[PDB]
Amino acid sequence: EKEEAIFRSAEMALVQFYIPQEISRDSAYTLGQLGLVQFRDLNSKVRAFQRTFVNEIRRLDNVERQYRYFYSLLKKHDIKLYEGDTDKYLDGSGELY
Amino acid sequence: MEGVYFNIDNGFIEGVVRGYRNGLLSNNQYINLTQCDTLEDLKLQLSSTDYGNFLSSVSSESLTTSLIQEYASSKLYHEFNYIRDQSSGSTRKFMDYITYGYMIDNVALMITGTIHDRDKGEILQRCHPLGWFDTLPTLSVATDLESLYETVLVDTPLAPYFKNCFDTAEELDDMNIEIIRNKLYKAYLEDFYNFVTEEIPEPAKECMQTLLGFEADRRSINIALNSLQSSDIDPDLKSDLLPNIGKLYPLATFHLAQAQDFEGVRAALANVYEYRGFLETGNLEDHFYQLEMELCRDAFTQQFAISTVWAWMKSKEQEVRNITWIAECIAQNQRERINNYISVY
Amino acid sequence: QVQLQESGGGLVQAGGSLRLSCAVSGSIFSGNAMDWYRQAPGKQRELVASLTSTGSTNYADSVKGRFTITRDNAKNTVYLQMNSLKPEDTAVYYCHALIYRSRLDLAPGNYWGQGTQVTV
Amino acid sequence: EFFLKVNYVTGVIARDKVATLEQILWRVLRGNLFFKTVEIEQPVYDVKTREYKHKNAFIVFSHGDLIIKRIRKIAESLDANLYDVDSSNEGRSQQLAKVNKNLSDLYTVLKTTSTTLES
Amino acid sequence: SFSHFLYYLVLIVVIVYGLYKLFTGHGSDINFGKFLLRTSPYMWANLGIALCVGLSVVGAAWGIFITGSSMIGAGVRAPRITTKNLISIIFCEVVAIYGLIIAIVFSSKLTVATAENMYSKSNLYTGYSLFWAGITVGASNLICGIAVGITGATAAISDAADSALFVKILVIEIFGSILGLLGLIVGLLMAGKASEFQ
Repeated sequence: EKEEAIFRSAEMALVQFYIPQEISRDSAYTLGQLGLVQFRDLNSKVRAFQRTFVNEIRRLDNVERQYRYFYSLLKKHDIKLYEGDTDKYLDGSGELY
Repeated sequence: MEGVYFNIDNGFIEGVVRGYRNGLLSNNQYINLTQCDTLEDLKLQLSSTDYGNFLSSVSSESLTTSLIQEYASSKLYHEFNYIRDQSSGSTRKFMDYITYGYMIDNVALMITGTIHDRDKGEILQRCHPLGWFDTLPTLSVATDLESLYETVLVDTPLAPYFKNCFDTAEELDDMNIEIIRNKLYKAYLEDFYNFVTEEIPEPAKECMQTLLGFEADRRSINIALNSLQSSDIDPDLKSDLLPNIGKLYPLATFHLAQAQDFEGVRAALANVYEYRGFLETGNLEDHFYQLEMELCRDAFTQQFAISTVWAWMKSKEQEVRNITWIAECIAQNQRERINNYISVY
Repeated sequence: QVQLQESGGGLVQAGGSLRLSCAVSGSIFSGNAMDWYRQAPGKQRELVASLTSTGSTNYADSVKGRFTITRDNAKNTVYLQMNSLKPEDTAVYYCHALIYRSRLDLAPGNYWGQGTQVTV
Repeated sequence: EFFLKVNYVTGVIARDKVATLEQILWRVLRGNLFFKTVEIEQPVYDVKTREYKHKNAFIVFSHGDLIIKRIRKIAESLDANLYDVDSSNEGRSQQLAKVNKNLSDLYTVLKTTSTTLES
Repeated sequence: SFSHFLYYLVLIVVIVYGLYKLFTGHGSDINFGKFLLRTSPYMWANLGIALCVGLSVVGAAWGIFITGSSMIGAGVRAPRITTKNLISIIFCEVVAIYGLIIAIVFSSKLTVATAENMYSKSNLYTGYSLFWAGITVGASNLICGIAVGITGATAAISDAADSALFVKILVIEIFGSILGLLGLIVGLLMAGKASEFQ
């Protein structure tokens, strides 16, 4: 049975994943959907600009800059933001999407 | 001892300022910056430091070694103004003295703009923002110092410093201005040193007397050398440039004022141990910065002493100058002297 | 950024002339003042001759009267020489340059050579 | 009667600086001063700043050419807008007639672009 | 300077008054002996109790804002310190209890004494004992609270740098807070042999 981990801390297990790269993006989403895992940093010694997926973060960071800019324009012209769907994908229920 | 009372009004400030001190770039961090390939990498690397996301509003294609200087400086000025806003009394009075020096620079920078007929809308983009005062752009209006004094500078807190400016000729050029520029500093430093002596508690009193003493010496050695640019500058003009508060005074300052050649200056400094080696070898500008940071580093060891504000300010000033030097090497794609920053921390 | 280095010197017999040179880089004679310093086996080092920006030339002529100065701004290098060398002249001779960087009275540009030995 | 006391300089200036302007002019004219100013009731946007501030009109009377030139430069060294107001009342009406047409016309251009942008 | 001038003036007046009574032969009229005997023993004891908790609270309050301001100051960048460093604040507040302890203990000795025995030897002894004992505890805790407060402030600033400093600089505080206890111990010794008023 699942432990009533209130008297003492829950018992952890260290797990190592052999992710095939072609599905690495796909599987990463499911782990984020389950929300059960906290990852170690196996490359802590590497400089920030040298980590292997830096370019993709640069692209998406640049998009977020533009989205922040749009939000500023909405505020300048005082057009109220739409009530977006919070439950678009069940919001962390532990179920795959 | 005064640390008993100091925290009544400054305890909050002393905490925040040392918060900034704990954010200064370390010797190791500069190396991690030095390894970057492009400014776009330098931005990403900096995000790991206490500078944070300050550049996140700048597009990749807009980065330049110029813009990085502007934004990095802007962060410092906002932090300085925040600290000033939370102060009062003698501490507020103390911080306002700091800005005097910068606005003295701005006044000189503004006036030469008129001598060379450049537009105010452009000059006001190069001014140092901490040296801002309401009437500053009005300096554009006239040429003679008398008019500028009567119509503007009488009102600013700089007014007392003009004791020796009106001896000017009736017509103004840039050379007169740099002489006037220095004359203002001499009065400013001597007044600032006097104010410290009267109103600042120990140990901050003795600490600031040391720091301002170094600045007086640094200006003295610069002026004693560069003044040889002209066919001549009279010794009784030089005596009006050299400030009285430095370690050099009066024993060495007299010789420097009297000196008419380099070897005279070198002989003059040979006697003062703190500077005995500065001219004999090595890069001069680095030595001044080297000693400046070592003094600030030592100043941080004291406690319950408002001089930490000055030590923090000068330290982060050099931090910006370190960043720009690295960025310039990165942008221009030359690296054989990228290491030459100065990092005491 | 300026690099100074000098050439010539070495061992030479007494009574002969001798010539020294000092290169300069990344800068121009405009705003330049430039010197030679001797340093004997006696530790102290001393000025012997100078080029001022205005073209005047200082000397230790009371003891180095036959040392001479040459202006080389047209070639942006240095060639300064001496006549009737004597055994007391054996010293490392350093060329020195002071650069009036700018109007702003910041710390000026200051540069030293590596020293050329002279033997008699 | 605003123009009671070309022989004058007129413009608009922010309230925080009208005192500075008046106080400086006292010395420039060595007390030979005829300064007048009027409040504007609403804040007005400085859209270059994306903020608004209170603004005041002002007028100063002077004849000297060099005096007028320096006054204009002083007024424009502070943030101010100076206008070529005609002296005669009919002249002001003539100028107002044109400005009224232009400004009324300009609203149409603003409306379409603003409509397009908000759309 | 105004206040310092008054200090010197008062001293001069005292000297003049003393010499006046002395030269005229009435020097014995400056009779500190009668003053100690004929003052009510309740005054000395009661001032001892009140000033004890009184000064002892100032010591805590002084220490509190010395450290508290720095914790809030340094904490703006490193909020982590706001709880780990709280121990140094405890040692400022604790000395207030040390004062309260003595006030409790001394309060047991206040009683209505019989008229003819008011100025008897035992009552006078208790009257003086509770005065100096209260002063000792109050002053010692005033001193102790200030020093601990100074130590707590700098400890917080060091913690904002690295905990490797905090765990070591905290030891400085121990040698401060012990003083408050030693003051309390001497306080209990002073009152140890004093009987309540009868």
